[PDB]
Amino acid sequence: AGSAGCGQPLPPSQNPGGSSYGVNFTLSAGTQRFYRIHIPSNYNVNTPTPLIFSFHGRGKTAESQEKLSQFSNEDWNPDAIAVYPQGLNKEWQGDPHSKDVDDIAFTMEMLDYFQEKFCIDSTRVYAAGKSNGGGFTNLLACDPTASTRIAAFAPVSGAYYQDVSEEACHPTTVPIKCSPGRPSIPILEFHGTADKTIPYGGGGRRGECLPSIPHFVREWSKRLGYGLHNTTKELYDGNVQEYQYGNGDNRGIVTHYRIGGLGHDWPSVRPNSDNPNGTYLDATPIIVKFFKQWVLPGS
Ligand SMILES: *[C@@H]1O[C@H](CO)[C@@H](O)[C@H](O)[C@H]1NC(C)=O
Ligand SMILES: *[C@@H]1O[C@H](CO)[C@@H](O)[C@H](O)[C@H]1NC(C)=O
Ligand SMILES: *[C@@H]1O[C@H](CO)[C@@H](O)[C@H](O)[C@H]1NC(C)=O
Ligand SMILES: [K+]
Repeated sequence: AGSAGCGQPLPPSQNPGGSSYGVNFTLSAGTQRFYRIHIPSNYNVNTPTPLIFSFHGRGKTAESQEKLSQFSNEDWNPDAIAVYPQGLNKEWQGDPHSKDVDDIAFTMEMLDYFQEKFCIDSTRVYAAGKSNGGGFTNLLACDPTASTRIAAFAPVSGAYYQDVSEEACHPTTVPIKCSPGRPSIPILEFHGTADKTIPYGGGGRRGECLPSIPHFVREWSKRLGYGLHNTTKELYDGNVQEYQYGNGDNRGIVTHYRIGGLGHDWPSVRPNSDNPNGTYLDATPIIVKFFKQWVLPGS
């Protein structure tokens, strides 16, 4: 359904296309937050419009995450409003350093604002993120309320920190704290095998515990009721494996791209702020296609 903002003109300072706008936004409980919003050039106030949240890595900004993730590039994302929120202290809820910052409330209040002021398709609200932002994407998927409002989730090199000491950290078996509020949560996860910051194999980090990425992906396939069975595809001369979980009916509802030799990088063929060399594929068009595949079901 199109939101309450359908028929409302854009804020007086905004018009479609061009550069993203920086906006200060004060949450109900009084914390002033910040986001950048990119309005697609084809925006129409009467047309229910999809929306993508894109969350930066630790130590990064909304501005750098816009350039990194390319959701404002209309060659790759012609139709969706792109929103780049700023994390307090350049980090997100879920990081070992983040204390009593409710970024889930920030995201839910932002979405309520966008529904009020824009023509939002509430069946096509999405979240993606790099590293700490990818961890935060997973926390939205794992939140009883946020999981029912956001259609699909694309953590890239995400940091799924569990409150377990390095010494007690068993990355293949560590419980992953998660309470999705509906079945069939769509998860698209990209990870490099040579990631030193958020290792593919997980393990102790900064005093806490990261799961292995296969464990992360398997717990998503399992908790949604689809067991451990995958299909595998070889891509780019076998340098990339694509794993798709689900049955014949929902094949891919959980998908993982394993990128051989890739470090802690948003995948791009061209150089980006993360990686000067480029890799085999662009993650962003795959994410946009995944979002298109998986809308929020009625009820
Ligand atoms: C947002 O709020 C901060 C804090 O007062 C201010 O310095 C900044 O210029 C404001 N930015 C915008 C875009 O309104
Ligand atoms: C997919 O299944 C095969 C066994 O069929 C397994 O060896 C592989 O590790 C699985 N992929 C992931 C990401 O767990
Ligand atoms: C990028 O490629 C260069 C060679 O052109 C290589 O020496 C370097 O280690 C690569 N990776 C990074 C992260 O700079
Ligand atoms: K390259």
